[PDB]
Amino acid sequence: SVLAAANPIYGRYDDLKSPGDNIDFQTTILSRFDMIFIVKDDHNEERDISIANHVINIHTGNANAMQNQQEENGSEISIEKMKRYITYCRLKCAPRLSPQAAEKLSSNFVTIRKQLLINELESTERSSIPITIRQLEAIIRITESLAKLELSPIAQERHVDEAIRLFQASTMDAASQDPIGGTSLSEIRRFEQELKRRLPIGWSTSYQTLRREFVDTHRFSQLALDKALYALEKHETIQLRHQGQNIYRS
Amino acid sequence: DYYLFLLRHSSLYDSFYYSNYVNAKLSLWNENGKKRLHKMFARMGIPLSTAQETWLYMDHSIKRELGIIFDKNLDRYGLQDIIRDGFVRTLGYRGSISASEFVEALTALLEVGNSAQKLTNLRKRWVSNFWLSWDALDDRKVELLNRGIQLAQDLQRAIFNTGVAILEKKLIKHLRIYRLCVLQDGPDLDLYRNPLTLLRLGNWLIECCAESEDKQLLPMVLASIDENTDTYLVAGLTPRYPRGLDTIHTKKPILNNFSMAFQQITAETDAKVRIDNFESSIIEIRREDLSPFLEKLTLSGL
Repeated sequence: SVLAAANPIYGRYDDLKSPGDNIDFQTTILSRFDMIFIVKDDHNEERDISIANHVINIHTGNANAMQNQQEENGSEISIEKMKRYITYCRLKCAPRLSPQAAEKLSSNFVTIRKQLLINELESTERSSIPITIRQLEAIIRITESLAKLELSPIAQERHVDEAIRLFQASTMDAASQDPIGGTSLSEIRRFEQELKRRLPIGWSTSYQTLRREFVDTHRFSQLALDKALYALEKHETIQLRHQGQNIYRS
Repeated sequence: DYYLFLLRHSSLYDSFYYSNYVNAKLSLWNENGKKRLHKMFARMGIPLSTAQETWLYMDHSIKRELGIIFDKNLDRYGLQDIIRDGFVRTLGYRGSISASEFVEALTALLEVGNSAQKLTNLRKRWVSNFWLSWDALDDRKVELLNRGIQLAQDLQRAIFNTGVAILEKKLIKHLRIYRLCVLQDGPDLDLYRNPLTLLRLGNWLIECCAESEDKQLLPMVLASIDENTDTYLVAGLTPRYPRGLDTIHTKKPILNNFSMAFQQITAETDAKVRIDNFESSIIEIRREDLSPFLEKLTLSGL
């Protein structure tokens, strides 16, 4: 098994730049890998306070005590016992799938393939991270490895759901992250004037009525949703509440 | 036998290094002590690499002539009070154990093994440790004694590491009547919730203080912190004469008035203490209540 560490071009990911030219790996090499994690740095000062406290405590003056308690209350195990356990599990168990799990895997693969096609059709360029049959095999192997932890002869839905969650994380973090990459913008200005003109601060309108009127005009349905969620992302004066029906203007 | 720390179970170098009497007499907490120890070893003639081996594999000839080596070399450094007579027990092919080593193993196994609710949990842990130590007595168990010996080594290492820091920091405040030191902050302070461990630390500190040129015999007060309970554990310690003293100045052993002082202060002032330990000189006091109390003890007739 290969565990590789790499840095994107220009150091930091530079999210404002397109995802296509932040990674220099070809399509062929990325296909063999099946868990691509993009760890980005963030600043909110609460995680920063937590990390600063963690490192300051982990300085050897204090940690040498606390970790000991982790082996006294049974919250963690030592490294050599883990090595013995992993070699034992590798020698003994080899799980297998079930038809319900196979159906769930097939449905999930079709869903992600269709979502990839939608993102490619909107973006109008080839995706820098592909989805192929290798990914289906990868998810199958993840489910089997999860079932291998408990020495279960048969893999069931309890492991498949967690494997699907892990794949969803590793997919939505890297491949389907900002596919738009930032009719053109002439409509974008045209819409934003109409909402200010027709919808004052503090009032609200139904989603269906706005969609109806703007499909009746030249706007159509596809253009509305994208900048609707954009203005929501701006969050300066547009808020969602009460499911996807109440368009509140903050 | 000698006043040495686990001589037959640790290397001779560590045996000299961790011995309380040797530490007091040679000041091993700074570098001059280590230089004097190396001079000692070189003049005795044991190689530094040889002296750092297990007592089992240590050279047979030197093990045989160690008595003569000590007799001829210890006089200059003034450690001729380290040699004494002790009891050794041997059973078949198991090995040899001395009374001092066995009691240190027992003490350490008592120390380490395995608000009000947490105090009760600590007390039940202590009684469980007592039962495990009791079980360790019989001759049919030796994995319950090797573990005790290794734990004794670890605890002595920790005590030495804390005492050297205390002596560096000079936390021992010299008042007019009694010395005082408080372990406000540091590493591994959770170990000192045990009164017997605190007494061990205080014994080492009082030996170090006695082995000095000061001509004042003053009681010592030692306190610790238990951040979970926010309480100070205060233990009063009696002064001790040097071990190398005649019997004429031993008309009466030094008494302990700390129990009387604590009971009088608590009966005349509504302090938030808990005096329940069988040792009448050990009390638990509040973090906010320590100081006023202290001044009271300063102003009360001891």
